[PDB]
Amino acid sequence: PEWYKSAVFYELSVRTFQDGNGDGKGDFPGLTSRLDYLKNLGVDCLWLLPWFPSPLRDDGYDVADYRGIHPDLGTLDDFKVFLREAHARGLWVIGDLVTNHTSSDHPWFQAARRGPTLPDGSPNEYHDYYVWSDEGKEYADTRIIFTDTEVSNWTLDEQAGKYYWHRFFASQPDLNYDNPKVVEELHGAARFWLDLGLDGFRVDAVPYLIEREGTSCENLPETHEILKGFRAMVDREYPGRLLLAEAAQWPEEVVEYFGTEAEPEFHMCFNFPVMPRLYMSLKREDTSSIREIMGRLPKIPSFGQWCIFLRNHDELTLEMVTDDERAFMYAAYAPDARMKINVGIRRRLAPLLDNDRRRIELLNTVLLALPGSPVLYYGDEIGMGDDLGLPDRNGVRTPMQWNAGTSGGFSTAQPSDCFFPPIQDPVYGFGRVNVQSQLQDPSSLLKWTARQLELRRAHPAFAHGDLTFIETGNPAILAFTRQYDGETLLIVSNFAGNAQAGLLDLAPFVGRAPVTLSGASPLPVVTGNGQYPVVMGKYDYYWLRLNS
Amino acid sequence: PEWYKSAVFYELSVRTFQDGNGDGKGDFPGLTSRLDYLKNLGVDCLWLLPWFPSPLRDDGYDVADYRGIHPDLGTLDDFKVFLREAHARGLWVIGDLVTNHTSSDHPWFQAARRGPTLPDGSPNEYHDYYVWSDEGKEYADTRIIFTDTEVSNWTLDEQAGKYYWHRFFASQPDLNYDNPKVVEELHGAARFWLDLGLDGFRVDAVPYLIEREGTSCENLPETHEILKGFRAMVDREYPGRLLLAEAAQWPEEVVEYFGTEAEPEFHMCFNFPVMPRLYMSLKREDTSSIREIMGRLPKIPSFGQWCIFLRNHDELTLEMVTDDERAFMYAAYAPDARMKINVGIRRRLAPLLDNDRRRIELLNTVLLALPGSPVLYYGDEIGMGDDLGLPDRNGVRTPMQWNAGTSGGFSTAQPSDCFFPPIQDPVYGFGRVNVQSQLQDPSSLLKWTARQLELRRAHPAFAHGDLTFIETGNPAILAFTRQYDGETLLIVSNFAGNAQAGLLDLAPFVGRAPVTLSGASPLPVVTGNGQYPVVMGKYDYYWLRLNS
Ligand SMILES: [Ca+2]
Ligand SMILES: [Ca+2]
Ligand SMILES: [Mg+2]
Ligand SMILES: [Mg+2]
Repeated sequence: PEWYKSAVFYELSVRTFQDGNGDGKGDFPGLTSRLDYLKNLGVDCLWLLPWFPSPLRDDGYDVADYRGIHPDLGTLDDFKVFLREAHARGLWVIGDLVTNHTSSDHPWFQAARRGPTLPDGSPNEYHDYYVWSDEGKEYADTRIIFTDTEVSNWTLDEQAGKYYWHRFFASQPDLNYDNPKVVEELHGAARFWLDLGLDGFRVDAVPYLIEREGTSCENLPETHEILKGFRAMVDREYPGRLLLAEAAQWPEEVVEYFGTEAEPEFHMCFNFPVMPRLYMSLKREDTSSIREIMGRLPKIPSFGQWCIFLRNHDELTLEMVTDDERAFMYAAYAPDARMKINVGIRRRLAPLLDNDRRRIELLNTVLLALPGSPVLYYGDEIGMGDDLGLPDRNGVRTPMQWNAGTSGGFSTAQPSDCFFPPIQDPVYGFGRVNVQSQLQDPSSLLKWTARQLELRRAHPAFAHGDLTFIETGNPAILAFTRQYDGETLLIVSNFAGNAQAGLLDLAPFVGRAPVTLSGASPLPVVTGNGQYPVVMGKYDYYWLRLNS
Repeated sequence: PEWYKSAVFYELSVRTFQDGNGDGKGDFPGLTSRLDYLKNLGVDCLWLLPWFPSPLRDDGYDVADYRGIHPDLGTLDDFKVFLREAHARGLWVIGDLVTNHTSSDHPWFQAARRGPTLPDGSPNEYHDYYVWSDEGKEYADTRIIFTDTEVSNWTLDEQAGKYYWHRFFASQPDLNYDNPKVVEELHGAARFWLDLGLDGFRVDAVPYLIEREGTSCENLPETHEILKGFRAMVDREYPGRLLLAEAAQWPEEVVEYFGTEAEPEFHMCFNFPVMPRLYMSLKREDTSSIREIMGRLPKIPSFGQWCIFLRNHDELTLEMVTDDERAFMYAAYAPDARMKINVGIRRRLAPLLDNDRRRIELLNTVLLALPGSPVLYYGDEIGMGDDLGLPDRNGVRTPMQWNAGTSGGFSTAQPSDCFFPPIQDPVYGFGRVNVQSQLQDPSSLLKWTARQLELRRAHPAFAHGDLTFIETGNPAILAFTRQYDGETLLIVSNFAGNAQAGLLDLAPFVGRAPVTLSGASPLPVVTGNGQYPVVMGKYDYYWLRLNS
């Protein structure tokens, strides 16, 4: 199978991982100096947030130059050294390709805003790189994504005297994919990095490329067409590289981003649909929403693999759940107003779960056991918290906590000189939560996570198996099998905070002998009608093999 | 009904708990400021280590004055205010009555060593307070308790020109209980504290009062007779006060220390027999030793209550297990030979259990679920570590860790000026393990402990019920009922580190449903032959009641 199917991904922000030069900003030399940590954790692929020059109004997702390294992060040479060192350790690396929009500081937009013709009457070739309007009335009733900042998807530019489209901040003007030149520019950006040996891209905001009058301006066939263009380019010119889509949409919309066997699109898509139902099922002590949303996911192509995740650098998005699920989620996971942003919840995993290690482990087990390749958000493996005093979504992007020394080991500069301040509170601060402590503590979360990955790695059915949900007679207990190449796994998870009984329907496995993956402790052989009783402790996870 | 049967005890050392004035030494005004913490935790009775003037060669168990407060700890006025403040909050307080021996700095012994006659020719009345010998040849083949330090139970006093007896350090000369004045002096010392309102005593080293030639000089009938005299004195003069015995002896010798209905002795005795079997069963993944040692304990009198404990200010003693068991325990729990002392292991609870919170909870639940009144060792409720850099047993006696401030909040004195240095290592240090963190952390060990005590408190069967072991079909799974006043609890505990299947013998409860004590979730009703299948995750504890 393709490499990305067997990978474990790790998401990090270079500016926030390791400062290698004392200026309070993370950088590539710093990242390079920490690759053994990632190697030894059990990670195979690093996904780096945007590393491009940018005034950072959306933390680098406002790109000013696609073919450069932001000066905070070092130089292109540093980037090539990093990539060489990552590759030498068996780490693949993917970048973040921001296709839908650029910074307003990008030279193209600086050019475009002069208007349709240059001062001397000549056509301004860059004007058409962006999406302009006389009165900002096209595409009405299309949704606003950054609901807490933007009141419209059109903003008046003072210099051009016309409106320009933007699905995100006003400082992120949308690119005009009806202009063939724009398409070519982004194929070119992609080539630049793939020519350096980058293993692929996470592609940002894929559903919003094309706008059409009388549509939602999301998931349009025309957008898919373009994305297939990217795939074909990579298949012809860079065989084996990964395209991974950020498509935060309903199940049936998301699965379209894989394309077809005849017309391939992405290799991978994040499982956005399952992610909120994990947190919901935990609070409701009822896992039906997980089965229901997985059941709405169509079959994907041969080459396709889901990318499973718990959290990421953004808020926990609630955009694609119902109004009642959303309200439930806010009540359960955002009791203070400042915890919410833009139709979502800007908190880290450990805080979301009351720092309850039994729950954190539970959800990580499900992360690793569902069909796909999992992605860890940096620092969740040590139980980092958040800083909701920081604006926007920056409170989940505080510096990695390496040790208890100056600024959590992130930098030799003092905390208050760090790009974002390293967490110091009594619960989650680097005094208490840091890699070094957890390397010495035999029972740490760091250790637990590396061990759980090693356990996953010893059973390829987690990465490659099919999935079948098993009836349990108790909504609190989730059970499924993963089968691949002669091994059947049975995964049984209790989402309730107290002990629970179930009656598993193991009819198809009469005469099979369940044993724990860890140590092969035997459970009773399945007999009779195969209705198999279980009890589980609070937040328990049973990882089993059904010997044939 | 008697208060001590319903109490949760907490063992602490005043010198090591809270320093109020900043000299590096814990004191009474300091302890007084922390009474709300102990109350809120769910503690009812404080047992304080010896608070008496002493040169501290055995950390205060070498008493130089039975009727004062050691200057380190404040004044007798401080003690009274402390006692008033504890009672004001509905706490009980017991002290540590050191009956077997005094410090060699005690004036009695300073007098005694001058010999039978004073310089004025008069007889020396203090000489017979201690146990003298011309050649130290009596009582040979008595066990030496401090095996790592002492070569003999006799030591030649150079002034007296004679040998004196000591079961502990040579600086702890044994008192002569065949002298009736000695008995009266210790009745008087007891009176002194009981008249101030002290609620009782923990009585130190009770098996060793009387020596007799041709015996082991432990547990002799004459020693029990003396102890019965303390009980009579208390029952007549101070009804309701507690006498708790430290007798580290085999089951049938320990039970002797309760006395009988007709001839009462101690109200409570520490359950030394079960303590080492908890740890051994965890590492063996086999609980049969717990059932065997509990089964070997005779019924105790009506007024009697066991005091159950996991650890204390001493080493985990292995003196009263078999050679095979001892070798097993050393291998499992003393990987470094420095961790051994006096036929036991000088480590704290959390380190012993590899800081595994799942195991720490399991053993704590077992401690709370077995018959008796539990005693918690200060700092175990936050997961304190140990410091083997300190001599003797002092490595488990480091200052309590309140916050991440100056010396873990124990003192404004620097760590190196504290009586014992606060732990500062990366795993257990005060930056990582402290009260204030755990008060803010919704899922801390501290909160967990408070909540589990609350749960225990809501079910009087734990404090007062009978006990009946239940067949499980799996030695890893321990199961028992506790029955009292119309309620039957069912407590099931997995001592293995992976999932285990069981088949519980619940034939006596066909037609009843087990339900969780926590959150009232019912489990399937018992039916048919009452053989009840369970599965348990690693180190799970199921606290259930059996409904009608
Ligand atoms: Ca667009
Ligand atoms: Ca004696
Ligand atoms: Mg830097
Ligand atoms: Mg002091």
